[PDB]
Amino acid sequence: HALRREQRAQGPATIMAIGTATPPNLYEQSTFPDFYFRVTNSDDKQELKKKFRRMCEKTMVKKRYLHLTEEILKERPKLCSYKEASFDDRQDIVVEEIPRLAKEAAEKAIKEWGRPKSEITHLVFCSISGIDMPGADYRLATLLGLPLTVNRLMIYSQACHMGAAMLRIAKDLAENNRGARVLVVACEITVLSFRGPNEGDFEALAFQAGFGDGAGAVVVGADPLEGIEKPIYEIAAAMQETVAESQGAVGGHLRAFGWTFYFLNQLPAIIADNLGRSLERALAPLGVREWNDVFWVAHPGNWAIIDAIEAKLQLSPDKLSTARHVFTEYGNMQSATVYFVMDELRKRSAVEGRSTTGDGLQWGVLLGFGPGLSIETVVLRSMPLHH
Amino acid sequence: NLHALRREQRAQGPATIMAIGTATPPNLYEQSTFPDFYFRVTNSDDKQELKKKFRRMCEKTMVKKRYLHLTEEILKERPKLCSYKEASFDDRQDIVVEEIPRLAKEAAEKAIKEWGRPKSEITHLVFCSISGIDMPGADYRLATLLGLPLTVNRLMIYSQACHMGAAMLRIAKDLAENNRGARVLVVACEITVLSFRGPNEGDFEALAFQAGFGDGAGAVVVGADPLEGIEKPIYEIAAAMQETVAESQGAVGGHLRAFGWTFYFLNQLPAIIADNLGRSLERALAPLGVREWNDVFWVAHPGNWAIIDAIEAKLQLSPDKLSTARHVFTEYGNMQSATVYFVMDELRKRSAVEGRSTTGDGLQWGVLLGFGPGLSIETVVLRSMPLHH
Repeated sequence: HALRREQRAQGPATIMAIGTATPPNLYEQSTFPDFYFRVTNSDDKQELKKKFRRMCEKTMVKKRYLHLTEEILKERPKLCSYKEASFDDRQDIVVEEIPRLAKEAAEKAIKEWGRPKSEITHLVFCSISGIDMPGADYRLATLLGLPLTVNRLMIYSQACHMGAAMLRIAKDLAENNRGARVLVVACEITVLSFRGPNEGDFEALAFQAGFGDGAGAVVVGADPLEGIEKPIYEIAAAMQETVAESQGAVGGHLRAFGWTFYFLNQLPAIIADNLGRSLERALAPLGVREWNDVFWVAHPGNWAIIDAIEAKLQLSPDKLSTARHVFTEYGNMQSATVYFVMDELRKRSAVEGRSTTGDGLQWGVLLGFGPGLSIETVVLRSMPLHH
Repeated sequence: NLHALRREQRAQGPATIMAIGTATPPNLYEQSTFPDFYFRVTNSDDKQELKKKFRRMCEKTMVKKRYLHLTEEILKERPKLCSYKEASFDDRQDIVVEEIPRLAKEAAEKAIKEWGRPKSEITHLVFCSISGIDMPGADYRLATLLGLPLTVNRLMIYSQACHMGAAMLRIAKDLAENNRGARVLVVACEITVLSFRGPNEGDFEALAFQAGFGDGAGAVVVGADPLEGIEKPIYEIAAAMQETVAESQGAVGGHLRAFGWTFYFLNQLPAIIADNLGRSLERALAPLGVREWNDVFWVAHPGNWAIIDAIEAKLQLSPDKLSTARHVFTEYGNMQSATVYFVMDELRKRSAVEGRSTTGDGLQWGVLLGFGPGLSIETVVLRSMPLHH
């Protein structure tokens, strides 16, 4: 009780710095149909290819970054098989690369933060990929040269919503421990889900057109040091809820051939139509009355999803413009994406001369969604911009 | 403003463990006759000098009993499961995705029944397993089978090894402490379907995991600010921390491949664990000014007989201190992250039956210990609670 009051922080969790990274291989969406069909030896599937081209154009993605190259596909051709065993080839890659790519985003965040690594007390790290013991948390802590006493937590194989969920965890770690400085990191590399095309599974090609790679990192803490730590946002509330009877709406299976993902065509409608209950619970206490009263850091998912959310909530096009930019310029980087959107929102706020880091509004929602259906709402307070 | 609201949101006291339930699969595997069954069913009867090496292993493990989801009939339906290093992942995944959540349901139901409050009052779920990876997760499946509210904040932690049972306490501590009214369902479930396989002579390590490892689940409910007269704390979480021993990633670990999980270890793993406890125990027990290691009680993840022996021998603990770890490891084997919950359950049960003054065998402070790959040391400090008889 007396111990309890002393060992705990006083104020809200704060996002103090944001870093992002991608692999160095640019893949342009306009020539991706050509690369994909040539290197998976599928040039005799011209009708499927032409269909692939149309799908690519409609994804509205311009570029993605992938760790995978033609070199890697020639050296381990089982990565190309659509349903033969290829798990070992995939594991060899992700167990190594998931921590390396994470490091890039972590370093950049830690640099903006401007404090000694020795002052990090916790690391919370998520990825779909790179399962091994010890795990990717261990490897990442080690690459960065974190102190050995750092509390590490790895969250494997949760999908797109995990980015937001990490904020939910970081909130409690930062707030309940005086002095805690949490390194939060999302990294995804599509090597476990990449595969050649199948003429009887045209829809599943949506994951070959839509997913890219990337890592996002932040430093979260309560009680910012005056004149040394400048908060970008305050986490005011963070929560999750599950949509009844929507397990079949989106998800996947980890099998001998790697990850396969599935979705229903109505997934945009399903997400859009079930957001209102969540956001109500999160924002009514603040007395906001219009969805356009708050700023939005949305995980895109895909263009249809952004669309259906924009239509259902009646959002002016500025609200999700940041989700759209990031998605068009990088694709869906699963759990990482929302950090890119975050980063893009606070930079634009500064460049466009806005009063806050949330585009001039006080309150925001950071939104993640994934298999469940799972909705992660994280309520942000913006911080003043002094131009 | 948000300093104001901050005060309204947060809890007041320490996180407390409020209930503990445990469960196993229905299938009894006696260790005296396990070599028989394990050679019969893996079609390895036409080998005989290995058969005697293994009976000798099973004898030295000190395990009497384990419970496995696996049966002979399942191995008949899915022969690849008995293969040494052939691809078997699909079969293994078919079972774990389905069964991990079902076994965790049982432990959780038990905890919730001891607790005796409605499921609607559960606000978080933290759930770990080596196994059962699907999207949505095992966490989603358990939530649904239990009928938890849709608004429950879930967290699944896959594929961390044995120390994860203790690490969850470290997380639930912060969830319970930072939220007024938070009630956190903490569950651990392990089923060795992914690791079970037949023998190879050029491999001793694998052989140990066919002998030492068992199935089971544990569940506790964690909350701060207990409702007076309704919630009865068994322990208070005072502190929880993690430490990694330098240059020891090779001491114990594992790999997830198309043949399932493979686990390695160095023979000196007992020495390694015991020689590196002092640092953790200092940062943990010095604030309380503890004189002798024998002054606190111990809820230690057993791991194996040698490990228990190394710890007792290094900290000069009297036999009573780890006798609960020994009992669980003897009657259940090593259930990875779940084991420590069976150990906690044992200590508090005996404490009651034997007439003790507290839930920690009569003592005030105690340490709960997890270890696994890293090397990772999980240290949770427990304050026991009075036993009114």
